[PDB]
Amino acid sequence: TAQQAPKWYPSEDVAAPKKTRKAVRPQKLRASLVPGTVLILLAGRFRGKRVVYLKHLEDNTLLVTGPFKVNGVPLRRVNARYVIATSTKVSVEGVNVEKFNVEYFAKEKLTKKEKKEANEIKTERVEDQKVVDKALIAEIKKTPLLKQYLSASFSLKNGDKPHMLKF
Amino acid sequence: VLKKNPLKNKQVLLRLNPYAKVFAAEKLGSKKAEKTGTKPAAVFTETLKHD
Amino acid sequence: RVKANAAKRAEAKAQGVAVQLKRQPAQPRESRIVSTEGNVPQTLAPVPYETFI
Amino acid sequence: AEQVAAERAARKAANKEKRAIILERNAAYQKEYETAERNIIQAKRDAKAAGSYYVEAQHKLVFVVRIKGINKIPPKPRKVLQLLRLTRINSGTFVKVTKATLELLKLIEPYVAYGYPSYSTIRQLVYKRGFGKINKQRVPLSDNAIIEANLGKYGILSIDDLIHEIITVGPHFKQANNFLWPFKLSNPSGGWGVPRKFKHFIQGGSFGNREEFINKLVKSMN
Amino acid sequence: PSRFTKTRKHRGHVSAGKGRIGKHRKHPGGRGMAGGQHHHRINMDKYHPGYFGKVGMRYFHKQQAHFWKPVLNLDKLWTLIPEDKRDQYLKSASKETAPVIDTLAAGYGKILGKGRIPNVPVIVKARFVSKLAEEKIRAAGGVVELIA
Amino acid sequence: GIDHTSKQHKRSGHRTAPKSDNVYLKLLVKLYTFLARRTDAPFNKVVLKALFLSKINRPPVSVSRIARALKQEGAANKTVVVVGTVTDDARIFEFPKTTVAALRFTAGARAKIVKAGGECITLDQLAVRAPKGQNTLILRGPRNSREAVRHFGMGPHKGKAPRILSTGRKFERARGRRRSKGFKV
RNA sequence: AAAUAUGUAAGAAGUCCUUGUUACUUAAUUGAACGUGGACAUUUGAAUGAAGAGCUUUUAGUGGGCCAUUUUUGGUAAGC
RNA sequence: GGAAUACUGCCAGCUGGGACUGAGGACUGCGACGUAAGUCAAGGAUGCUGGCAUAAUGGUUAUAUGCCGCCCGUCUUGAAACACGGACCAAGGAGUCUAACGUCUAUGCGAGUGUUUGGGUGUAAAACCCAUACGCGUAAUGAAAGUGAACGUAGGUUGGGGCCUCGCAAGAGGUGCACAAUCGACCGAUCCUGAUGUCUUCGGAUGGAUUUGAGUAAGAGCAUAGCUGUUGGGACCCGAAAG
Repeated sequence: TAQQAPKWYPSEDVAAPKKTRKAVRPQKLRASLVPGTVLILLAGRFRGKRVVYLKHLEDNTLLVTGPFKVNGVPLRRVNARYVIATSTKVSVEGVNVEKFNVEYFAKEKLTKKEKKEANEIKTERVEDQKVVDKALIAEIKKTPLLKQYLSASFSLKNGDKPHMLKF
Repeated sequence: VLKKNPLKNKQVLLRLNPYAKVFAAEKLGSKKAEKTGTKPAAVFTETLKHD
Repeated sequence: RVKANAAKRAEAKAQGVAVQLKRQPAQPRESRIVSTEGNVPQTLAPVPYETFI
Repeated sequence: AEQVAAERAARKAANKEKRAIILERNAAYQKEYETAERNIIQAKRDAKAAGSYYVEAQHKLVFVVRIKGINKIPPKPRKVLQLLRLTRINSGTFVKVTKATLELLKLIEPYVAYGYPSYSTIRQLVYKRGFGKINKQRVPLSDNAIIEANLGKYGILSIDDLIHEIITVGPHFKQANNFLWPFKLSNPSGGWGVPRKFKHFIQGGSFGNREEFINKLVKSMN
Repeated sequence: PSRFTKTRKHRGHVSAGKGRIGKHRKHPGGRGMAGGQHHHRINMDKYHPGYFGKVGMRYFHKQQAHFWKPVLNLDKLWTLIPEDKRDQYLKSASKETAPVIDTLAAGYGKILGKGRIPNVPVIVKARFVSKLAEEKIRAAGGVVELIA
Repeated sequence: GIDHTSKQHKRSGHRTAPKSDNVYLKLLVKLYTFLARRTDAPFNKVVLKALFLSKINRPPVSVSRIARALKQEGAANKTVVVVGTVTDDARIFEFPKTTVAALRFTAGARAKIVKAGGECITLDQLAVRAPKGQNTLILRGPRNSREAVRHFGMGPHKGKAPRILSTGRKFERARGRRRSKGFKV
C-alpha cells in the first residue's frame, strides 16, 4: 500500500438537529410608523424621495406609494430601517390596500440558462397604481404645498446635523 | 450547557424562586410604611445643634 | 476544663438542652441604649499648638 | 412495564410538594427581613424620642474582595489570603465577624477591600455568581436540586435558604459558606472611584474596611 | 538499543544534560578511589564503615576445602527421601522400618535443629550435628550415627 | 494569575492499566474493571488494584502461609485469593482441603493442594463463583523480606546492611566498626 | 521594660468508677507502669482552610550570586 | 405649622438604542401560561429575503502604509556591547562499546535457578537435545578455635485493607494478610554463674546482663532483557609546557 489504512472508520449518517425553541412573533414597529405618514427613502433606486406609507405587509416590510403621479415612485415595499418617518401625515381612508400582499410582489426568478448578453410592466400593476393614487392625490390637495413637498428630493446641506434635525 | 442568568430571563428566575410571582404581584418592592409621629427629645436637638 | 465539661454534660444530660461544650471566639456586641440622664455629651475640640517648656 | 407515566406522575407530584415548601419558606423570610428592618428603624426613633441614643449591634458578616494581585506578597499575609480562599484578584468570600477573624482581616488590609454586605448585594451575588463546590468541582447552582442534594442535611432546600444562611449568620454558616465557591468578580464597571487604589479607603484609596460602601463597589464588579 | 536512550533526546540542546556551569570534565574529583581519607571521607564513613585498617590474623595457603560443611536444618530432613517413598514412611511410623538418611550422600556436612520434624523415627547419618538437632531426632524415636 | 496552593498538572501517582503486555492479564483487568464499577463491592476494587502491581509488589505466598490463614477462627472454608504466585513449602507435612484462587501455581504448590483434595482455580473462575467476593480471604506475601530492602536507608547507627560484594574478614570489618580501630559506625 | 518574632496545649492514643500483674517502690495492697470489666460519641471539646493524606527508592543540575524596602558593621564616602 | 426637593439606599418596576457571540445536535430535566387540548423566551439560533455563483470571498506572494523589532552562539550577578567565535556554501563532525555493579521495570521458573565449558545432533557459526559438576540462593555469627535459630496455635499489645454475623440503614461484633510502633522468645559474639561427673583438670549443664550482629521467628531467589546511575578503560569531541 501507499497508506496502510484507518483501523477504525467514522460513520456517515447525519444526525438530526435538536428541538430548537426559536419561535416567530410579530414585529413591533416603532411608534413613528403609522399608515399615512410621509417617509423619506434612504437607499435603493428611489433614495431621497419623500413617499407615503400605506400598509405593513406580512414579511416585515412596509407597503409604500409615491404617489406615482407625483414623483414617479410606484407601489413598492421598503425595509422599515431604510426610511425616515416624518411628522407630516396624509389620510389614507378610502384607499383599499387589502389586495396587496407578499405574493402580489413576485419576481419569478430567472433561470441560470437565461443570460442577458446585451439587454414589460404588468397590465394590472399599472391599473392598480391609478386606483390607489386617485383616492390619495385628492387627499393631498387639502394640505397646501404638499404636492410640491412630495415632488422634491431630500438631501443634506452644509451644516445639517441629522442627530439634531427633526423630520 | 449554558448558564442562564436570573435577575433576567424571568423564566429562570421563576424556576429558582416560586415566591418571585407573589413578590411582583403584591408590589412588595415598593411597600409603603405606616406614618409614625414620634419626635426627638429636646436634649437630642440641643446636642445636635450645640456649638 | 476537661473535668468541668464532663460534669456539665452529665448534669445537663438529664434534660438535654444542647450542652454546647465548644468554646467560642469573642462575638460582636449586641445592640444597646445609651442614655443622657446625667450624661449629656461633652463637646471636645482640638487644642492649638503650645511650647510647654 | 410501560413506566413512562406510572413513575413520571410520582416524581411530578413529589416535585410540587417541594415547591410548596420553598414558596412558604420564602414568604416567611420576606416577613422576617421586613420585620427586623422596621424594628431597627423604629428603635432608633424611640430612643431619640426618649432622649437616649440607640447603639446598633455590631455587624456579623463581611464580604471580602481581594484587591491586590499575586506577586510580591509577604509570607504571612499570603498565607492568610489562602486560608480565606482569596487566591485571585477580584475574588470574593463571606467571612463571619468574630475576634478570631477580625485579626485575619487586619493582616491583609493592603490587599483586600471589604465591608458590610446588604441583602441586595448577597442576593445578586448568589443569583448571578453562585457556584457550588460539589465533589471538588465548581458547579453552577442554576437549580434548587443542586443545593438540595448537597446542603439538604442542614435544612437548606433552595437558593433562598442558602441566601438566608448568609445574611443571617446561622448555625450552619460555615457549611453553607464553604459550600460556595469563591466569587469570581469582574473589574468595577464605572471604575474604582480613585486615581490610586493601594491606599486605605480612609486615606483616599481602595483597601481597608469600607463599612457599607462595599455594596456600591461589589455591585459594579458583579 | 541506542534509539531508546537519552542521547537521542539531547540532540539540539547545547550541553547534553551536563549543564552550562558544570561543564562535564575529565575527572573533577580524582580517579577510582582517590581521596578516601580525604575529600571523599564523608561518603566512605557513611556508606562503607570498616573499610580502612586490618582486623584479624592472617592465613597463609588457605584451602577452602578444610571448611566444606554445608548445613542442613531439621525442618526439611525429608526432601532427601524421594517423594515416592516419603509418604509411606509417615504412615509406617515404626521402628525396624526406619528410613536411613545419609546426609553426606546428599552433600551436607552438619545438621542443625531449626525445628519440627514429624514424629516418625528415622536414621540420620551425618558427620556433625548440633546439640539441639539431635535432641529432636532422639525425641522423635530416631538416632544419629556419625560417619566420616 | 492564581496563587496556586498545590502543584499543577500532577499525576495521581498510582498505577492503572498495568504496563505488562500480557494479553491474558489485560483480560483479567477487563473483567474486574467491569465488576468493580457495577458491583460496588470492596473486594472487586482491591483485586483490580492488585492486578496492576509490579513483581516486587506481589511477592509469592507459600502453601504454609495459606494453611496458617485457614487456621484462623471461621476461615477454614473460605476461598483463598492470591493475586500473584503460590509457591510450595516442604516445611509443612499436612495441608487442609481448601480452594485457592491465584494468578499462578507452581508445580509443587499445585500438587500439594490437589493431593489434599483441594482445587486450584483462576481468578476468572472466582468471578463467576463469587462475583462480590463472597467468603473470600485475600492473602499477601511478605514485602520487606526481600534482599534489596536490607540496604535501603544506610547510615550511621542504623544497622542497615552495607552494599558489599565480597564478605569475610578484612571486608569492611575495621575502623568505623569497632572501638579498637577508631570508632564504631 | 515593649512592638515584631518564639515554645506548648485546646481530647477517643481522652475523662471517670471498680480491681489484676510485678523480681521496681512503699512502714504498709502505699505507689509507679501496663492492663481486665463498666459509663460517657458527631458540637467529641476554639476559628479558618484542606486543592487527597501518609510512606519509600533512585537519580539530574547546583554548590561564583546579585538587587530593593526595612534593621545593621567597617569606612569621609562609594554603582565600596 | 404643613409640605416639597436634594442626598443616600431598595424594587423578584416598565421601556429605547449599540456592540460581540450562535458553542451543542432525535427525546429525557427543572419550570411558565391554560379547565383541558396544547403552547412557551423553560438543559446553547432560528425564520424570511436579496445579489453572486465568479478570482467575487478567500489562500499565497511582492510592494506600500501605521505601530513595533539591536546579532546569533557562549562564559557571566549582568551582553546589542568598545568581551570572545563567526566572510560565504556543500560534505564530514562529538555521551559510544566492554567487564563488574545499585535502584526500578518486563519476562520464565520457583526453594530453587542458570541448556550453549563441553557432549549429541543438524537443512551446519543457526535450530533442537543432554550428563556430571559448578556459580548464586536456601544460616548466621566470631579475629579465630568453635558454635549454630519454636516455652507458646512461630508470642502479647495498638492500628490495619478485605472477608464473615446482625442490622432497612447508620453502626456494633468476630477474624484480621501485607505494612507501621512496641514488649518479649530463639541463634552467634562479649562479660558473668558454674550441676551431675572426672585421666583433678577436663567437661559446661543451669540461669543472667542500660553489652553486640549486615541473624531466626511457615523461605525469595535465580536467569535474561530495557532506561537510568557508578567504576576501570581513549571513555562526549578537540587542546599542553613536558617525560
